[PDB]
Amino acid sequence: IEDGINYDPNDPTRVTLSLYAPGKSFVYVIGDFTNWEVDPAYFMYRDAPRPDSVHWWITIEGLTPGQEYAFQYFIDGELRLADLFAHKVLDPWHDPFIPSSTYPNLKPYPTGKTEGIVAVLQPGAPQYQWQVTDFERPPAHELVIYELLIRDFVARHDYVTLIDTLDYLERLGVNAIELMPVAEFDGNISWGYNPAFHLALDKYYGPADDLKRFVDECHRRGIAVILDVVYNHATGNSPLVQLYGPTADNPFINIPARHPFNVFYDLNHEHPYIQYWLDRANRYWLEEFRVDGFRFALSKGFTQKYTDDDVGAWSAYDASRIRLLKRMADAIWAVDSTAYIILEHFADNQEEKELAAYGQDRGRAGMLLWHNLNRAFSQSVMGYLNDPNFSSDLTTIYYKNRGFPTPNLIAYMESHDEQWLMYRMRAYGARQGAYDVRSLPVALDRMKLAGAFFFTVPGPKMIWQFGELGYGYGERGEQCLEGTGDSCPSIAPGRIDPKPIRWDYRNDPLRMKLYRTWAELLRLRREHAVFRSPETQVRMRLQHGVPGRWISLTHPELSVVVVGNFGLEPLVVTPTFPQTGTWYDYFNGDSLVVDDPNTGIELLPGEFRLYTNRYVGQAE
Ligand SMILES: OC[C@H]1O[C@H](O[C@H]2[C@H](O)[C@@H](O)[C@@H](OC[C@H]3O[C@H](O[C@H]4[C@H](O)[C@@H](O)[C@H](O)O[C@@H]4CO)[C@H](O)[C@@H](O)[C@@H]3O[C@H]3O[C@H](CO)[C@@H](O)[C@H](O)[C@H]3O)O[C@@H]2CO)[C@H](O)[C@@H](O)[C@@H]1O
Ligand SMILES: OC[C@H]1O[C@H](O[C@H]2[C@H](O)[C@@H](O)[C@@H](O[C@H]3[C@H](O)[C@@H](O)[C@@H](O)O[C@@H]3CO)O[C@@H]2CO)[C@H](O)[C@@H](O)[C@@H]1O
Ligand SMILES: [Ca+2]
Ligand SMILES: [Mn+2]
Repeated sequence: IEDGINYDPNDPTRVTLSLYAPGKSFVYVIGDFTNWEVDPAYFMYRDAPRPDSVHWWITIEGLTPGQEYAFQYFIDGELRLADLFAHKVLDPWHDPFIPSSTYPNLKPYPTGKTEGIVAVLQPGAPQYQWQVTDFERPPAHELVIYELLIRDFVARHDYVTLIDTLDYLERLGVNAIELMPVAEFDGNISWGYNPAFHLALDKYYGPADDLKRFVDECHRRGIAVILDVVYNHATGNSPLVQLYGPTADNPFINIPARHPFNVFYDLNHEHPYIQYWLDRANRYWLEEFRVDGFRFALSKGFTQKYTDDDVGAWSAYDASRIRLLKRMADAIWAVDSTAYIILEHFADNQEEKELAAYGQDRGRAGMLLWHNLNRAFSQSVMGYLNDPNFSSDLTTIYYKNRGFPTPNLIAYMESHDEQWLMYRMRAYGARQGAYDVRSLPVALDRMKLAGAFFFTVPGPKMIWQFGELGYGYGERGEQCLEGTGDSCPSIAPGRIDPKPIRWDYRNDPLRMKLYRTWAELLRLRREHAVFRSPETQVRMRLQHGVPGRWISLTHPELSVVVVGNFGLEPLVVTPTFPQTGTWYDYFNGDSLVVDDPNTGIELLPGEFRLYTNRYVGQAE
């Protein structure tokens, strides 16, 4: 028996319920099967081998196979608690706003019979029949991740509609989709970082069997699914907060929070029960939904070290935090030894290297770390390469330039937390004579240039929905993310508010040229190990204040030189080619004779070229 809702795989008429709650006096289960009455038949047993090891349990018999039943734990005659480990809840405040087209035949809340969120159990639930048997998840260091917010990716905000986008995403060339948080969050409209029931699937994105269908369809196409998951904190509607209240006596939480950038109730990751709950949650999402791994939101928050409001002190090497993340990783990898462990960390490099290295001596991939290059790419595509406050240096895109021995950094130009590059170019872009980065066609060309200096570099990569169509700025500047330092127009939505959905951008040939350029770069990357391999030898000229930029890659199967003009006027850019001879322009189909490794190439502002040391075809 574990805490939560324990089905009997051989008896669909019963369930065993178990709650961890030291310090309580008595518990009744109330629910549909008690007619929401307090009944002595539903008085829970107290199992208390030690005062800090108290579990309340009962076996409920005589249920109808396949029927849903709402229930709560009614504790001490004063607290009505939905199970911490519920996989579905009914929310009386927000469920009325979920269309039947989003969640067909949604069980009505027991209005007037109880109050607060209720848990749902369903013995003998019909089982989704998984179709894909032989899916091989991409190597962790080869991930090309599409970060997706279901709320703002499709107007219907649901799993069944996501399935209809997979031809578009597969053609773009990503090999993983990262869903922003799908676990039950307060309300319906959210980015998802207000989790209430961390093992329940939020019903506003549709039923669980539709997420299973989505994962199965991704797997059919060779695409992994990563879940963004939020374990730093819990809202006031979490049973971790409600069981003892937001009080000094609640051992699960920290008030005040132990570190900066906390929201809601900071959790105590040193508490053995929080470790149990975390492990249960990671195991559940892997086992039930067959997802390929997790992006751990605010993993730097997994510590009891007190740094108050000191971000520098928080980001410093924290041995306690490293222990807790290795402990969590051991439990994940005991469930599934190749599950992705992705940290949204932003700790000092000493700590990040140690987390990346963990398990590699035992055949594990190590942990992957978010690597934010939004500001450096922003400066680079805006055409401001000499700002003393905002570096344009892209050198650290390659893992060895960040001091890492292995490709465990997920670089991104964009994430849901960062400004759109297209906003920055259209809002602030540089100009010289006739060349204006604020002009939409010029800005789209600079995103092609940015892609050529991003998708070509070994190690995993992430892109944020619709960057490939030039999302940002929009009609008048409304496509602007608040809270990045930029003063968004008055017409922009709030940072966390719904953003415009613009699939009509597929009908703009200029925006589709950007999509097709990124798709062609990702096809090159898929087809040629040079772009992906930890054995690739990399040289680069991506420094701050250098407009004439280049990357060289050498590998046994292919050598590559990427050249780009991040300036505002025509420029001769002189890469060091790794070998003399004839090189082949992949996009333009022409040749380049290199008889001096230092060969100058005149480029228009915003232009890139990609050369290979042998003919490998042409962009379509
Ligand atoms: O209540 C009405 C509002 O509800 C919704 O808003 C939600 C929001 O969608 C949800 O994410 C959550 O916001 C918390 C913070 O989320 C983000 O930060 C996370 C990062 O994006 C993520 O990458 C990282 O891993 O984790 C971060 C959280 O630790 C935003 O960047 C923050 O701005 C959000 O904070 C805001 O809310 C908090 C707490 O309420 C507030 O203290 C903070 O100062 C704010 O800055 O919770 C929100 C509800 O509170 C809906 O989306 C809104 O449109 C609606 O008005
Ligand atoms: O005024 C001359 C000024 O030009 C250049 O500065 C540019 C910045 O480099 C660039 O980031 C952008 O600044 C915006 C920030 O990105 C944004 O986050 C917010 O802070 O608003 C800024 C615009 O006000 O654009 C400016 C040019 O306007 C150059 O690099 C500077 O050295 C120089 O002083
Ligand atoms: Ca919800
Ligand atoms: Mn924390």
